Amino acid sequence: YDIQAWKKQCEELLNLIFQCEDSEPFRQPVDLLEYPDYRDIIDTPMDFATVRETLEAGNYESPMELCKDVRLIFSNSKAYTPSKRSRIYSMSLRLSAFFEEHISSVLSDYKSALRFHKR
Ligand SMILES: COc1cc(Br)ccc1CO
Repeated sequence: YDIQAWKKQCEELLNLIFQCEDSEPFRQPVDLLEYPDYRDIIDTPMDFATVRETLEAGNYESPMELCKDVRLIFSNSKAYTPSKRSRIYSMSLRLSAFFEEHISSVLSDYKSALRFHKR
């Protein structure tokens, strides 16, 4: 029932994500010189370095907020892809499956800890 445990669990999951080859297109903001129309489609850019920095700055109050930003990385890739068969989008789908598989217990434990705190 540790209300704070999610933070280190998210730091470790982000470390695993950065070790994965599939995260390379998502480690830093999308390069606007390479993709000049990016901001015509994507309203809110997001990347894993921004997520990690927000977490380390103490600017996430819960793992749900972190999860919303990571999911935004994936929805931006889906929205920007010209094809569902594109390389970068395909990498995003595998990374999303890995992220969802690992964030589930982090969210469950945090929500359970909060419920115990308010019992
Ligand atoms: C299952 O192995 C994966 C896959 C992805 Br994508 C991201 C990280 C890991 C962990 O090394």
